[PDB]
Amino acid sequence: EMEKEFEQIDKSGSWAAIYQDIRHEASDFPCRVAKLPKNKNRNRYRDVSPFDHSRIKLHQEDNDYINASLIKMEEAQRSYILTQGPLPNTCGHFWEMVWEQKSRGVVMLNRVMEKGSLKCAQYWPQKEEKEMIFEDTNLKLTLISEDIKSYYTVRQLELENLTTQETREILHFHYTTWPDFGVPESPASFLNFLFKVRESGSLSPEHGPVVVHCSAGIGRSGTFCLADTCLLLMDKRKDPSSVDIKKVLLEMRKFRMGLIQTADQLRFSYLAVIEGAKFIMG
Repeated sequence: EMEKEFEQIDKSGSWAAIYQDIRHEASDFPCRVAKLPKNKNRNRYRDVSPFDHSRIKLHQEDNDYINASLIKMEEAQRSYILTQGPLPNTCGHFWEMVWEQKSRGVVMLNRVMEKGSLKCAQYWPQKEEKEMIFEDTNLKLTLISEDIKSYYTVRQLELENLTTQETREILHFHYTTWPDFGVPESPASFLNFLFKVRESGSLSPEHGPVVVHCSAGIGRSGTFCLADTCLLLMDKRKDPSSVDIKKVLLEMRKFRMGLIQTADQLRFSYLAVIEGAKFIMG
């Protein structure tokens, strides 16, 4: 069982050891497009790049680059686009991707400012009467409504393709209580947040892949995607106890590097799955 394994690891404080084995086994693929000089300003971190084989391509003849990866979980029947928190100059690209990929939901796992510095650009409008226009990608974004709760905020946004005048409703799920350091004390709120995203249909097949991001779009974002898939798999399989989180994570790392940045995040993922399994079933 998973929970049984969990307790073993704590007993012997092997979290760092286990997490390191995952890192050593993790896939490695080229990221040539990401490294081209013309894309230097499109990357937030020099050590966080999308693999060429699974990168999202913007539908423009000029430069189709954006630091984002498509994570396709064949068995779970679920896909996610993991991306970095957009930059002052890639906000238009960010929404171009949301539009072209036909996404329904945007999942944000960080705050614009953390530990005193900017961890992501203010890419969405904060006031209904102050809409945003991205001239480079000819997109218009309008805050339609907002619902602030204790642990997260859900925003209703309208994205318009000014070229065609077509519009779409985009749901912004913003987890606002992730601690500055470490991980959450309890996976409880994180899990409710996840179910709230599910309940909205943003993760369902009738829509394009949900767009998930934090700062680098690999640590916290990894936690979200890993938890969701594992839980989903425990629902499909005849034998739910066969879901191996370390295996699932390795499968995900074939599509984007460094998903799950610390042993604390790994342990936290186990917690969320184990805890999420008890409510989802018991």
